[PDB]
Amino acid sequence: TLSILVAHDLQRVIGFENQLPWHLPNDLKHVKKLSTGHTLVMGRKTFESIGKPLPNRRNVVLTSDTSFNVEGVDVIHSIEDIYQLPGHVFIFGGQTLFEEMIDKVDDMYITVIEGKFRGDTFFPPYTFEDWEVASSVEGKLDEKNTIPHTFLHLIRK
Ligand SMILES: NC(=O)c1ccc[n+]([C@@H]2O[C@H](COP(=O)([O-])OP(=O)(O)OC[C@H]3O[C@@H](n4cnc5c(N)ncnc54)[C@H](OP(=O)(O)O)[C@@H]3O)[C@@H](O)[C@H]2O)c1
Ligand SMILES: CCOc1ccc(Br)cc1-c1cc2nc(N)nc(N)c2cc1C
Repeated sequence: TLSILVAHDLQRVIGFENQLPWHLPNDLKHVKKLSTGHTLVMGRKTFESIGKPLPNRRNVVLTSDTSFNVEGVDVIHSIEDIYQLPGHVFIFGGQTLFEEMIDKVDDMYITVIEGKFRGDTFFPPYTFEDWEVASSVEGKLDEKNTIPHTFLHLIRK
């Protein structure tokens, strides 16, 4: 299975200055739950943003840099390499990866951040005409998690 995993706001902002615009611990828990024991494919910038591979899953980085050889990370140099990766593969970002893969993935696990943030990077437009809502779950709010959010699982029609 090939899936997108993304958090985007009401206007599809995903990033600002190479980091997330929001602090939302519950989204990171969501990411952990979905992708632990599976595979993440990310662009070079996204990788450099996190700074180290995420534990307990396969981390794959897409880059043109032939000098890229980082401990605990597998490197790929083509989109076509994604299709040779075994198991459940999550396209993990950033904007460039999402743009390249939205037409190719089986489904999407989206966290809709129900606010409007300043962004410099965006998830591409999509329409529910093309995507069935497999589930929609409101995120629980508390002292640590104060931005309303909804976890959507969309499956291509
Ligand atoms: N909210 C979210 O769900 C989420 C998730 C992840 C990231 N983000 C945000 O997204 C933003 C980063 O997105 P971005 O588009 O600037 O960067 P990115 O997608 O993370 O990385 C772009 C880099 O990926 C490599 N790449 C992409 N496609 C390639 C291809 N076909 N062949 C070879 N290399 C390829 C290139 O690396 P080289 O230049 O080294 O060749 C390219 O410069 C940040 O703000 C980050 O915080 C948000
Ligand atoms: C690039 C900035 O994003 C982060 C920085 C630190 C940590 Br720790 C996780 C993220 C992060 C959260 C994310 N959340 C969702 N729902 N989806 C993603 N594809 C995603 C990707 C990253 C990389």
